[PDB]
Amino acid sequence: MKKIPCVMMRGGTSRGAFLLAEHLPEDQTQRDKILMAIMGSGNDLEIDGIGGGNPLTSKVAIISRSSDPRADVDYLFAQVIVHEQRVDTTPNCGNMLSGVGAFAIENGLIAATSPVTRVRIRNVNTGTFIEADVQTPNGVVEYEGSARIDGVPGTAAPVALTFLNAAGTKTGKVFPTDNQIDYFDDVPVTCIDMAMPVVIIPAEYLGKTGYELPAELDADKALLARIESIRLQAGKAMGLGDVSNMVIPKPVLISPAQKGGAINVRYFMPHSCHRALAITGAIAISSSCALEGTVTRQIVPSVGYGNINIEHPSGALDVHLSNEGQDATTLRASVIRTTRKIFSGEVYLP
Amino acid sequence: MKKIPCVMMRGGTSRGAFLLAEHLPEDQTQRDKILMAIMGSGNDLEIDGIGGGNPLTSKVAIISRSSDPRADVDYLFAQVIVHEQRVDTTPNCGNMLSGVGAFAIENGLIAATSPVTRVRIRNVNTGTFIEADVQTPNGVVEYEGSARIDGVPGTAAPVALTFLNAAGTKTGKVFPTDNQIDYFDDVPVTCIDMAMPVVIIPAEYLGKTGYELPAELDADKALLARIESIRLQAGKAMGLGDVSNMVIPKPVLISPAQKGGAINVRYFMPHSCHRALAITGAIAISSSCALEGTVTRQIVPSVGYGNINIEHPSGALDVHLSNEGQDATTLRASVIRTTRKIFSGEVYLP
Repeated sequence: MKKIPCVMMRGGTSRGAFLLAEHLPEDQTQRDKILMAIMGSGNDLEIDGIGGGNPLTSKVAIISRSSDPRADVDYLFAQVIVHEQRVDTTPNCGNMLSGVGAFAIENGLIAATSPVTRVRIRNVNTGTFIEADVQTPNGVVEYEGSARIDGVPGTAAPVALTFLNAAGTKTGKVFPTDNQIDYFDDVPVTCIDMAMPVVIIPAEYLGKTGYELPAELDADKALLARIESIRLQAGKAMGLGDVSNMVIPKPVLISPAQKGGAINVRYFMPHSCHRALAITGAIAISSSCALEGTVTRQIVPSVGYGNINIEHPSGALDVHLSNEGQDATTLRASVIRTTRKIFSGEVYLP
Repeated sequence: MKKIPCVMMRGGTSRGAFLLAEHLPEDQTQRDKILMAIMGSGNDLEIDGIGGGNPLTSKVAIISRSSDPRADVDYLFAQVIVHEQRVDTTPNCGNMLSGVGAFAIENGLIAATSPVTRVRIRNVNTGTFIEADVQTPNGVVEYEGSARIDGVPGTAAPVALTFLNAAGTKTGKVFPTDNQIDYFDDVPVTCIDMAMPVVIIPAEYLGKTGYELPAELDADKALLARIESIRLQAGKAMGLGDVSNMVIPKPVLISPAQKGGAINVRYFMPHSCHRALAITGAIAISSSCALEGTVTRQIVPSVGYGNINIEHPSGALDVHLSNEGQDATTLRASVIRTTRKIFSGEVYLP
């Protein structure tokens, strides 16, 4: 293959290639080689591709009509490594998800309504179903707007992303250990599975304020050891086992908010500190703020339901919670993002 | 309670009250008493209520915002018995389902789009999820149209009903016996669980043409005995047991179509012959026409995917099938119905 139709979009705080699955081979090895060639994997600047030389700008979304009768379109995410020729398809990138709905409408994968078009998205990586609400005045995708998000200059049209089956994405229970609060190494933590299995740890119980820079937290090797002792222990307790080379659970250091939000967090990828915050992690953290009996209730003031602002090293993120039922299994989370179509045309492969 | 807001609607070939769950008590006994008083249960003509004295015109739909994050509205169906004061909430009435989406839009349970509004419906009776596509030009529900269905004079606006999780509604497998064809009493049958657990039996193997009137089939007590022998045997084989007092599986006698359709059926409920055909039964039968290896392939010509016309004692019903996957678990079925709002106001209780 020497050329392929391609669309570059900014999805939230990320950017990358949006492709139709029609235009890719079924063989996983050949498909991954094409993705590396599109983004320019293997060079620090990705000088020979369309990638920006940074993980945030070296992503791929593969879109198609859904194989599942409950969804409209299928969404497969791929992380194209920058420094080396590798492809990773493990996580669900919530920011690239912001572009899926608009891309599906512009490419005729679903009929548009007015003034908004609902798009049912199934993330192939995780099996998670997300509804996207796209601004479509007169049936035409609108990118201009007055919505604003951290990390992106200016304003764009808002896209609403509502997670439909976040409860027990990897376990099947909101609290896999059957306890709202557990104890590991004399540290009160909370094990919760909402869009992402995480173990919530108060930063102060590990001798940290929780406001340190991600680089400073990565340098404290004694802290990273104390975090791993809890992560390995929490994973086994959450119905998993020997998570030593799995990327779950995600340890999250929490502390009170400093800029008026509900909570401040430090998200670990497992082993390094996230420079911002994963959307799935934001779902899990905001959920613990609303559910009764979690360790979060001992750290930050009660929030109830509504807008829950999560602070992270590089800004803040609003998560809207809602629950029409009684159990935590019906807790519904939504996030506002923005997206923009940047480049539409043909990408050529070396 | 002496009065309650109420809306009478025709849903497909049925008619009854559409109520908001807000206006009913939580106690099941008091709620059922109110439903009987609305319909006039206990009189052959339902002379003291709004019911028509016939099961088709003595139904209730209780609508509310969904407790499930995957749906927009919840739909609870109730059958109000005519000749005695009883309420039955077992089945999922697909015809009354035709009115749920338009009722939810008119009562502000979901915002309207244009020219169509998608409504995600969860049937509380069965846990089945259905999408309704309502004609809403300029955001206003439209009941006028050119669509036509058997049993209802004139034409009205079409409403599309797409079943989202019909596979294994009671079992969890499309073929609970792990066989496309089973044998009971030397009769080749097919056990399938699609929107409804049914056992598909060729009419000719029981000495019947399959075109007899429902009354003639009910009079043949020797036939009803042979059908029960296969039903009790099929229920135990499909992972159930002693279905002697259960209403599932529903046995279906099949024979070739006579008026140009794909197949002719006699739907047993499970003892008496249905005068028409249940929508859920239509999903199951049409599915067996498309799935390879079923006993239906030995009775009627192949149909493939698309429009599958099912003939029944009082007309025919079109089922649209579709599958973007490989397995029978991703088989998607949709049906066109019509609905109309008849009476909006207040109902008074004796």
